[PDB]
Amino acid sequence: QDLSEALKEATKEVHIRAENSEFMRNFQKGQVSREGFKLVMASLYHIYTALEEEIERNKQNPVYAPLYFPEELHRRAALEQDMAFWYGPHWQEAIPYTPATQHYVKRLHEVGGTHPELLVAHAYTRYLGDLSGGQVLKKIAQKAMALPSSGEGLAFFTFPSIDNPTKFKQLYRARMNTLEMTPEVKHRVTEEAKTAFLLNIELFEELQALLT
Ligand code: HEM
Repeated sequence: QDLSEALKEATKEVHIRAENSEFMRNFQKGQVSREGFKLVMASLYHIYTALEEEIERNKQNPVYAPLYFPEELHRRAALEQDMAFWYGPHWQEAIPYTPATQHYVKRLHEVGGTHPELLVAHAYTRYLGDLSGGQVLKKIAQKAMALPSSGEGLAFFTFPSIDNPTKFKQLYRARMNTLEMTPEVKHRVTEEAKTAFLLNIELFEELQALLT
């Protein structure tokens, strides 16, 4: 079974629970406010920063290299623009760093530093989600908070180097299937992807609580 297929099959159930988490439900209903949005984007700032830092550390490692797409996918620079937009010039010392965010970041560094062969599970989970559900949330965000079509405040949800996200995802799935793969690695990779989803679910539950 191809890795791409193994991953989709392995995370399809937790994906359902993830997109139906309270925070995402309210978001999809359009009940998302500036406070909540700023909180989740700041958290994403930390997460992608850690993720992309580990990607750089392993860009030349064969167990990840085929998926090294900084120009097309990386979100840190975009998140930094969004942070300046929502938090101002000194967003650096203004943004929050929640426990659930720290937990996620912690795992990202363990993987990147000790289990680089599992890093693909974390890139897959975040990036392909960004190119799928994230695009739907983008429209909802714009309508709900009156964000300009010009993109300010939503740079994270914008991929200027990707013309067709659908075609890109196809490319990415096929590229995932070129990675050296053994039963041991395939099993663990799909397992780490489920973990990635859970870390996300826990972030949402934490953020939802903080808002209430
Ligand atoms: C906001 C609610 C969400 C919606 C509306 C949504 C919807 C979708 C849709 C329509 C697809 C299928 C696209 C395709 O086959 O190319 C998809 C794929 C995916 N989503 Fe979500 N999603 C949501 C939340 C999430 C979250 C929270 C994550 C994890 C951070 C996530 C990660 C993924 C991944 C990894 C894929 C690619 C699966 C694959 O083709 O292998 N999604 N999503």
